[PDB]
Amino acid sequence: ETNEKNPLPDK
Amino acid sequence: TALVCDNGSGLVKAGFAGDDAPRAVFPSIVGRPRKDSYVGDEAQSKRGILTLKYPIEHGIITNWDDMEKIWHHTFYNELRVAPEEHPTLLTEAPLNPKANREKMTQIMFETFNVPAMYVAIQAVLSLYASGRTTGIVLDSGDGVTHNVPIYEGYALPHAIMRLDLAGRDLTDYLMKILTERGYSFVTTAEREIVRDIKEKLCYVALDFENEMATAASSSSLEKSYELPDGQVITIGNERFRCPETLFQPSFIGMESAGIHETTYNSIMKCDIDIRKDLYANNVMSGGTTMYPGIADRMQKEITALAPSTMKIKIIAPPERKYSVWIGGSILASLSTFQQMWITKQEYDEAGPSIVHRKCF
Amino acid sequence: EHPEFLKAGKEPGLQIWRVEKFDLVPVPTNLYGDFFTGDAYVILKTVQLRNGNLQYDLHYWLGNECSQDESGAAAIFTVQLDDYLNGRAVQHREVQGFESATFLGYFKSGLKYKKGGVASGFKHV
Ligand SMILES: Nc1ncnc2c1ncn2[C@@H]1O[C@H](COP(=O)(O)OP(=O)(O)OP(=O)(O)O)[C@@H](O)[C@H]1O
Ligand SMILES: [Ca+2]
Ligand SMILES: [Ca+2]
Ligand SMILES: [Ca+2]
Repeated sequence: ETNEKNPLPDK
Repeated sequence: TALVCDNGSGLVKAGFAGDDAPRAVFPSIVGRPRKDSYVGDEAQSKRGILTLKYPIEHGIITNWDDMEKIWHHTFYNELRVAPEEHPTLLTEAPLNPKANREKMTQIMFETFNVPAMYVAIQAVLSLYASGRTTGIVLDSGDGVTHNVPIYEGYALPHAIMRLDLAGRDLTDYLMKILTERGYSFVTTAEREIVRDIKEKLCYVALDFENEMATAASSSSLEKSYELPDGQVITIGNERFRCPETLFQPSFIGMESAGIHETTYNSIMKCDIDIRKDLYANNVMSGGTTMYPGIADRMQKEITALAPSTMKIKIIAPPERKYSVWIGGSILASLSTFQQMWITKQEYDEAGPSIVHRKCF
Repeated sequence: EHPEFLKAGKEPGLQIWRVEKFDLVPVPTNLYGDFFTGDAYVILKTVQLRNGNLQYDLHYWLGNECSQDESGAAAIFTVQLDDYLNGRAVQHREVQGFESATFLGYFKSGLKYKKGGVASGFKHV
């Protein structure tokens, strides 16, 4: 199970 | 068990040899407030207080103190290993400066105390992952695009083409033309939103001029994207205009030939006797080759450039964002690889220049 | 150093190995020509040249259902075998249903296929 740790910024 | 670390301009792909995929994929960024620093996903979320720096530019490591922080983060935070226990396969760009290879080797042995290490060329690993020893790789990531012709397992250095047009340039261009459409994408936080639009909505047109006329006489090529705040925005011809830049670099003021032309130029720098095998084995790798339609477009464009009797084949594996890593995972796992590592003992006796004799 | 490399290309003849979980494993001589389509194989044909030297052709055969680790390994083993033989081997990629006339000619009774093979060496993550 790959965890791509790259989340988008919120408001 | 051996570790595999594929360091890119935009993303680190890290994992264990013998796995079918990297365990960890995270941004190759170091953030500082101006806790001293933050690396990867932590640096991304805390960007309100942090200034971000990329230790790798156009595939080449240029900030070695920040690169050590990336590697520390990989070993301890992501893979959660003791480096001294694990042979470590690293990857490098084609034509990576000799002094860089040595520095990489020095850091692994002297800072991280690895028992063994190896450095492989990214494009070659990708070819291996496709089950080939001969072919031409189009590797396009976040920071750089290369054409790498390979014969019987080894790259042909004289024929390698570098193009400083890749994913980040495409993201910046999409920001520009979406701004022209009425929106306001300019800040670094907003860059990542546009990168997501690019990844979800963009595609390569089989015939560009025909697509422009379709988008002008229809709206069936238009899509909607929900911004973080909730604002739904529309994307029209920008969808295919963005990646078209790969084929027409004049779209961003570049004088360079597009990826189809560099592919042909690269093949033409090789011996006429191997070109047939090059044309029949065009392998795409890296995130920027992920656009729907790109393989079909490349097939069309190279057919138009090659002799009419040439068998042309574009290979575009679904897993090609991770092809480099997967090739490394396979390589490190082979029973025949045990003798190929540079050991700590070999490093103690020979110093960093051993990398030029043990690793092509 | 690998025991099968030491055996490779010593005399004229045909040598076949199967990729089995990241290793090169010799195929029993009685089973030559019966290929598992779920698998990948490395084939070395050694020919006696009149000049005293040996001629080498390395073929890596890829089954329609072989896993990525196996086709990847077969390709790499081929490169390594070639290097071990001083670069003198000519490498050939052979895909099921599309094999070269010369490859097919190695099997006097005719090459045949069967479904199945050894499991992938990959851990799924
Ligand atoms: N589906 C997609 N469509 C278009 N682009 C994508 C897609 N998925 C990822 N990308 C882009 O691919 C890039 C990341 O790919 P990759 O991990 O191969 O690059 P890298 O190794 O970090 O950079 P480089 O190889 O240039 O040093 C990013 O620019 C990202 O936006
Ligand atoms: Ca890369
Ligand atoms: Ca199998
Ligand atoms: Ca050879």
